[PDB]
Amino acid sequence: GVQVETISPGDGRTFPKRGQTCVVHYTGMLEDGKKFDSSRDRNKPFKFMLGKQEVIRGWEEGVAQMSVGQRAKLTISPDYAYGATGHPGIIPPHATLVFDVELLKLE
Amino acid sequence: RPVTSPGQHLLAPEDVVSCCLDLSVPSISFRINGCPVQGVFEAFNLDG
Amino acid sequence: LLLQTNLINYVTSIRPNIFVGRAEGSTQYGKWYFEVMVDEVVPFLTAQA
Repeated sequence: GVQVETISPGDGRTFPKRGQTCVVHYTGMLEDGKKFDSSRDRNKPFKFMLGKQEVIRGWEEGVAQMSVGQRAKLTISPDYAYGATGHPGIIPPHATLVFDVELLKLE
Repeated sequence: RPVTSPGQHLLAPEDVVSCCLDLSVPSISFRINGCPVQGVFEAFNLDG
Repeated sequence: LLLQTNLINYVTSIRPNIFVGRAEGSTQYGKWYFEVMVDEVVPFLTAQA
């Protein structure tokens, strides 16, 4: 399950569409609060296309609900996330994921 | 601990936070831009 | 097990010189009110919010 809570509002009209590239800044934490990823440390926005399946199910659906300029917290269950096998070294098995995502623009 | 207010958002410009302290209860309450914050601290220590 | 490292911002606290409390026989009023108005906030000046 994807669970979205607005940290800061966006425009409220412009929402991602399939085949539309989404540009985000994100910070990733496990449910316990440990951080495993952040685009800001790399100082480079992360770009992904919708419906393509580059990113996990949770990102797809959650960013689908967001708006341009919107900042949100996304809680993703393992089944939408990497799940039982996990991401070796980075993410343990059966890990709920917390993400802080700012949807900068659509291109 | 998440707390519910109208128009929830992290503190932004042009935002006014009203803080009220009642030492009798004791209780601490908040209002955001004139709107109640649906959460309160209470039953805390009064040693200082 | 292993020690963890990350970059964090410094944080500072500022107070007025108002001190209120409650004690038996105190000459001091219990209920108090103040406000804080935000003028300018940069969400991400660094990677950390």
